[PDB]
Amino acid sequence: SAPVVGIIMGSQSDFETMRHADALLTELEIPHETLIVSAHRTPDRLADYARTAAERGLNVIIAGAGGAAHLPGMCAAWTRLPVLGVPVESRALKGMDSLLSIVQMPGGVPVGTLAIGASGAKNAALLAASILALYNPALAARLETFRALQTASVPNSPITED
Amino acid sequence: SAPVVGIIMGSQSDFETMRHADALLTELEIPHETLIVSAHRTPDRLADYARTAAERGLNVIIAGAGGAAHLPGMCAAWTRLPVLGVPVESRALKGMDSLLSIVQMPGGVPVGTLAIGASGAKNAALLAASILALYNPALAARLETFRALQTASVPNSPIT
Amino acid sequence: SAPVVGIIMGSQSDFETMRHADALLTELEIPHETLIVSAHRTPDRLADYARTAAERGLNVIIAGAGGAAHLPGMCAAWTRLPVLGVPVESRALKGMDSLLSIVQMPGGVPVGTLAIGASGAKNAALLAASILALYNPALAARLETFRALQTASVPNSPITED
Amino acid sequence: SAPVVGIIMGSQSDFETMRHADALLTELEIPHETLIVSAHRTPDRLADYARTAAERGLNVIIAGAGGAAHLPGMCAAWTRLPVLGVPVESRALKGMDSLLSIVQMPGGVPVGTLAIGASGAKNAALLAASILALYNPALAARLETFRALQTASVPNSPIT
Amino acid sequence: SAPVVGIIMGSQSDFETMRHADALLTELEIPHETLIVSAHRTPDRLADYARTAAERGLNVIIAGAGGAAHLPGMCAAWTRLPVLGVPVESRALKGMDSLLSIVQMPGGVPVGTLAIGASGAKNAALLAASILALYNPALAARLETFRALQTASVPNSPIT
Amino acid sequence: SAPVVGIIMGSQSDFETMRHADALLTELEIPHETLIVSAHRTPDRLADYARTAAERGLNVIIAGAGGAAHLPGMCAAWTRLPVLGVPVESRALKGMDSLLSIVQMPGGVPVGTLAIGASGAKNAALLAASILALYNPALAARLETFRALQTASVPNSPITED
Amino acid sequence: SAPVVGIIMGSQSDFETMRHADALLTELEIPHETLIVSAHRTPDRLADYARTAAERGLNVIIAGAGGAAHLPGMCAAWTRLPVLGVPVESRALKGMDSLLSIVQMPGGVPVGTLAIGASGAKNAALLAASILALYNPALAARLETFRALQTASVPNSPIT
Amino acid sequence: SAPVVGIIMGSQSDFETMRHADALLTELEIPHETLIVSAHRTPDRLADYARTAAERGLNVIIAGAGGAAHLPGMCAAWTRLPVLGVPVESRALKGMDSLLSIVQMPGGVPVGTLAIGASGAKNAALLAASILALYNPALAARLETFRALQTASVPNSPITED
Ligand SMILES: [K+]
Ligand SMILES: [K+]
Ligand SMILES: [K+]
Ligand SMILES: [K+]
Repeated sequence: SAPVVGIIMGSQSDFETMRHADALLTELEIPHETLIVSAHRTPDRLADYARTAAERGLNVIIAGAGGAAHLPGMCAAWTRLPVLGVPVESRALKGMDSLLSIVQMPGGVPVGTLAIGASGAKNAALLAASILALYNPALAARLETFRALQTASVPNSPITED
Repeated sequence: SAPVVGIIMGSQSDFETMRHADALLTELEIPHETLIVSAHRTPDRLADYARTAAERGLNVIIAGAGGAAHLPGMCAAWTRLPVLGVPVESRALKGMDSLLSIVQMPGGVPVGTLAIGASGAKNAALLAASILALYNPALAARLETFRALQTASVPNSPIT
Repeated sequence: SAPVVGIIMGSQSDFETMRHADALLTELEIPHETLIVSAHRTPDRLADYARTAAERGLNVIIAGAGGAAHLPGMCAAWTRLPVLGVPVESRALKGMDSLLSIVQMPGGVPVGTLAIGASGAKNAALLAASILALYNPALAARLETFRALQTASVPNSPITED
Repeated sequence: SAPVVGIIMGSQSDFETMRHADALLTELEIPHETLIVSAHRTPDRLADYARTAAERGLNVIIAGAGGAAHLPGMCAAWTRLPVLGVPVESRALKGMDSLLSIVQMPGGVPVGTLAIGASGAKNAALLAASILALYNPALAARLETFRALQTASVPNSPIT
Repeated sequence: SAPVVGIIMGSQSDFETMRHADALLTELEIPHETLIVSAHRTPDRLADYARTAAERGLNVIIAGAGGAAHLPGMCAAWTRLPVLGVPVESRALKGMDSLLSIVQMPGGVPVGTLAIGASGAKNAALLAASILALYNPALAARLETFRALQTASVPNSPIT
Repeated sequence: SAPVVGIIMGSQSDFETMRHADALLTELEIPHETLIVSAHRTPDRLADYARTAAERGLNVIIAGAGGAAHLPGMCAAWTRLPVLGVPVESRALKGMDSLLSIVQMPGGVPVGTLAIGASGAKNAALLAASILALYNPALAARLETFRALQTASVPNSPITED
Repeated sequence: SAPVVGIIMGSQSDFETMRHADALLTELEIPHETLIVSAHRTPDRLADYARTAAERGLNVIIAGAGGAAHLPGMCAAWTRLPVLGVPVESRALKGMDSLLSIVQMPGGVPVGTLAIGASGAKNAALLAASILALYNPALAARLETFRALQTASVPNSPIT
Repeated sequence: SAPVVGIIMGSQSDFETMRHADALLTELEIPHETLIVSAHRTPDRLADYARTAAERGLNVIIAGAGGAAHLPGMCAAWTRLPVLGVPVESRALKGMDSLLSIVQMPGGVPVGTLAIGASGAKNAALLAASILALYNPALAARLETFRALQTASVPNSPITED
């Protein structure tokens, strides 16, 4: 089945984070593609991918990058699709550089930004699912089940151990 | 003409920022409601608003707050709708507290976070529009017009 | 005996921190309950717990959370009891996100915030004890003994070792 | 009508912030004293104030300071009473220095810390009130009225 | 008199900062062009500008932007010319977002980053001049004069 | 011989840092005492130590603390002697809390602050030595020798190894 | 009446801060010189100043600078005298850049660092005085008077 | 062949970072010298090195330092050559101190600053190469080849592994 979400990331290194987005889309049965696109090393690839995303039938782009993280923003510059950004944790600044480079977009070109790291990747997939669920009742039901199970799995008290 | 986006904000003071979201939705002719809901002062109002949002026909919630900014996250806790969060600039820490308290949601309950301040308010509206445009071709066309005009309007050189 | 302090936390993971609060209340012989309550995954549980805390005889709530840490603040929104907040250390931002999400409450709804991590948990228990000691002379004496022993246990000079 | 809360602050300049605590205690009719005590300029004054607080009948101390803000912590070192700390906004670092020097108390000597600035001053007073309300039913009722009015007073929508 | 340095900036508002680079290049009589190019609003303009820079005879690009400041980095992605980046002071975060989004380029695509604000704009021009001076002896002499006057002009003591 | 520098620290834990100050004073043959004094757990000890320091013949106090680091500042509040502060690296905030708590003293009560961690401890000893060398020619000569050897020990180029 | 403290600063603009050090030394009747020395614009002036300081009879150097603040550290590199550093508040980063570039000296070359801004300038003068007081009993007495008046002058309560 | 780039660093410790600059210049066949120069421990060496750099035929200086990182700026104060600065990652503050000490030069004396750590060192070499390539067609061709290979080496999708 044809992809409706594209997960893009700057590097193989970033996949340790972005694989969490990929897994969650698979769990919710959302067709997607998962690709490497570097804003700095493959800028013409990025332009083409973003320019053509909507005509290819994509509905949401999830983009992950670290450091001077320009991939999500430049993607948004070239597509009218919703673009969700995942800051990848960086070695020295622990993703603070990633976060600010993604979230602080000037008015006019949005990127919906999620938490630094694996939590953010998981939540980008879930936010993408929330978007798609607006027009897909089967998926809406899967997402409601996911959230109900999440709630039901929280115990009343902690386990005490050594 | 029932609302499809809800703009909610913690206080009247936040409206100096969130009015930019309200203005953009109006510009793109997206039916919406603009309300005050405080996570800390009106928590029952928040719970009811978020719980009933989907059945009332809302598709996106835009939530703005400053300081220990809990409104977007708590909204997302009660609805499966996409929730977009706008950090309002705070007096002392200039919205860094707002930003971290909104964006750093643990896995399972997302908030799509935009920039601190007026830029983020405008972008929350535009992100909401981009979501709605997936299903609404007339809106998609207006959004493409908006983006085309934004691009075309940038001057080539600065003025004295 | 019926609890007079409730220790609540967002997750089992948080208990590695919050167990220090639990231990100190036990040392000072303060009856308490220790529970998991997630602001984001069990919001209706949180509302109910906080709403009913005072009628159940609780006097102080100690709440610990990390990241976008909303549990202490939302608890305070629903109870007139004193709520003390413990920022749990987070992976990327080392509890700076936890700290700011808890301490920066707007005027009207307070959370008394303690240090990031285990120190904060211990001190939340001690601050809770200070509050209860205002009306409980036996406990006041135990707390004064605790503080006196603390002072007396500080040596005059350090040990030099390899 | 002997004081049950002590509001202390490092300097006259801090009163622009700590007056909000003073005002709230007066509003709730909580007997209190409002004083200047500097950890660095009047350390003996501080030691004596903190040492004698409990025997004078104080139940809570609210301490505000800015910069390398040591007043709350040093107060807590000398008394078993609950000490609440208000970080005063500083000129250069906007109270981030105040905040860290107050909140990061090592285990054994607590300070319950509130937000930077006027919000924190108000909340220190309200937290003091919530502590006193545990033992004082008339005050508990006034506090519940305060919170009910705060909640009810939030408008439903913003104004132009 | 074809330009050998390109000063580009994200918006008209950035010119309040980047005019200091423009002024310095004029002072040193370095032929240049001063343009607006937005990474986010005019990405195709940016790609074309950067792609063609070397063949048009540019030797250095000075790029200024604020916020999520992507203009310098994306320019460097499309050209082998040296790209110098000026973080423009932003409203909320005072250019800390600008700084990190420009300087933290991963290995393979460099941007030489200067200070936040007007100091950085001036220094980008001077760094461009120091690069051009390697090949242009008349310019090298003017640059040495500039530096000599800067050094000699510092007073020995302050004024009341 | 009677001490002319006092090295004080909040805890045994802090000695892993402050031992570097102790070692350097010993290397430069400066008599000193090395003590534990906690601002928060032994406040009366601190008051007495600082109050009496000058009459005891101390010339400089080096104080090290971490977290909400109040020891150097409260020492300075009670003595007219020069007080030098060493921020001890803290677990979560890596000494940023220590640094700001020490260096940001209001005008009127100074603390000369050195770098976070072991570098700061070493430099507090060296700054203390610089102060004492103003009136002690033998020590001035030892300090000049120390600085000359430091300079002479810097090689011209690095070693390349795996 | 030859100077025993040297106050040096990077620029005329820094004097708005460093004048507070100058004023305090005058108040305590400590002979001093107040000069501009720029690490970046007058590096040879700096090297000569620091190299000759001890033989000219200076006992303490107070050095103030902002931004990438190198003046105190480079002074300490050339003299065995105690060097005290005052971070001057910078426009964008409010002296956080000043602070880190001064305080974070690696082991072997110390700078005693004071607070950002005017507080630090005053405290650098007072720390210099406390150093000189070790050898000068008349000055020690004036310093004790200064501290006694500072302590005694703190009011007991704030004013409306 | 005579050096046209000088790589200088404050310490042997810094070479773990700066060796990446050295390697890249060697890969692009740019003659260079690699030296230790400490701003704080060998200030007269720094003055001389910077003063004489241009007359010796150097075209670019790459300077790396950590902490209170003054080496690049003081080098720039003494030479009209382009000076590129590499912030070395520091223990407590993870190079934030290094970064601000290097990049925040006042107008009049520039340092072109690169990323914290090894990325920055590599990019300082590449920026130096970009500068030299303006007047050296052989090198310009090597640099274009380097960038083309970089682009061509980016795969289209990530590898999934345990
Ligand atoms: K269970
Ligand atoms: K002992
Ligand atoms: K050697
Ligand atoms: K491949």
